[PDB]
Amino acid sequence: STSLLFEQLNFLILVAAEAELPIAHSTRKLLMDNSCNNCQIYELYNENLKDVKTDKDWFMNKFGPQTVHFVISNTINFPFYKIVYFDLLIPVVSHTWVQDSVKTKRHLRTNMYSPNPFHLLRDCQVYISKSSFNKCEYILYSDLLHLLGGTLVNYISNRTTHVIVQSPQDPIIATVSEWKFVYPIWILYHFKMAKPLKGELATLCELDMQDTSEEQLFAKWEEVIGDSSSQLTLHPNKTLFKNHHFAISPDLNFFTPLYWFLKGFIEDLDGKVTPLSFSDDLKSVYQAFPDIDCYIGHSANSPILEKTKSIKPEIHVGNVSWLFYMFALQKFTPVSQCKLIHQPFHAKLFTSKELTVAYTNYFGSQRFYIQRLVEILGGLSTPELTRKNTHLITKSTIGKKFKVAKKWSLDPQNAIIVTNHMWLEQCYMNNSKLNPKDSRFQNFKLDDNMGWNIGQIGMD
Repeated sequence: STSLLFEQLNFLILVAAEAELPIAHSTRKLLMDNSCNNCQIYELYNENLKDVKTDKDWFMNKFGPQTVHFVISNTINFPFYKIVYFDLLIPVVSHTWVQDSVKTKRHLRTNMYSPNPFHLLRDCQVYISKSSFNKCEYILYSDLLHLLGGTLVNYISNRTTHVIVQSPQDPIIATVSEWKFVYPIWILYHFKMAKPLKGELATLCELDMQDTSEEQLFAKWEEVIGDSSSQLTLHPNKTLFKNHHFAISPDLNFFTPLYWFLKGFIEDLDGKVTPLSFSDDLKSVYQAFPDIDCYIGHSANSPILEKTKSIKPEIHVGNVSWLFYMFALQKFTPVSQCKLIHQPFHAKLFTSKELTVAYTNYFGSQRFYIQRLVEILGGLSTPELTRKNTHLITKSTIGKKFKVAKKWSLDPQNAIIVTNHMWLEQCYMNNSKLNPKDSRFQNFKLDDNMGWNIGQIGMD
């Protein structure tokens, strides 16, 4: 049979071994018959990538200049996986995605189909209660859920598998009463041990209404993650942070066991950690510990960071997100070569009313990235396009969402604005409410170049 399911979408099929040529041909036939635009096949085994720099430029020239929308692979073992998955934010999905995508006749979510073995939560739709955690915790838990392959949502549905609460005291458990209430160690455990959560430890992570105090909470955290991981092989640079010493801002006020976790994460990768206090004298802290070369803070406008930048003018200025990005890439990387979301957060630019936005054709890590951007711009995002929405953000002109929202924008009353993701990124980069109707933000043909992939604006 035929269809237009894949129209204007480019695919890259990776063939790990000659024994895969049948399923590669089979998947490419499925892709062509359902109207893929460009549908390339590339044989990993037939070219000694040993000793050739398979970096971003290499990938861009070899497989470009148009963007690759999906990389089809049953393994992540190829030398440009990190380039594709963590930098350019292109989904990497098993052949099984193409078959199911055809039978279901829709763009299936990619998470479930990632071949990364670290993506232990690929199948979870997790809702993190904002009534339970402060900003810096919410961010950190969101980052690690994303690094573990799960999906974040912003309301509870029948598709929600897990709800993160800090304690029974939180007003989300009251106002609700088939999903599960869990403590954040359910996330942290999978991250730290790189294996599923089973046994008593599985039950230690579920909400217990008899946890009325704080000492019990501490106790359950210490047993689950206090004290030998599986899949040792997965993140093998155990010296990632060697000779680096991080100063931790007080403006992340973590739950103390969560600070322990973050401290042990750094230390297990051979780095050092000094926590800062509001009542520290900072000239003395950086003279006592002269090896301190990094600052970890929540907010760009903190006074602690201001004095620190004057004392230590070449210090690396990052947020907690930047730590885990370095871990994903397995290389220490100055913030200036990472992404906009890895710097200490700007003051909130927009309000909900000015910025309540829907999006379309953003898949996998791109979806997480557009939501993080809206968040730190100070607005809201939604999975479905309604009239509440103030903007629709689009990358192309394909699909029923752009069609409907493009119509509503012709009406003088509604006044909804269709524009591309580079408006988000440029607003944040410049820290200014730019006009989404400028011509550079009305380019709906970004798929013609891989450099216009969301998340590229701001790297060096």
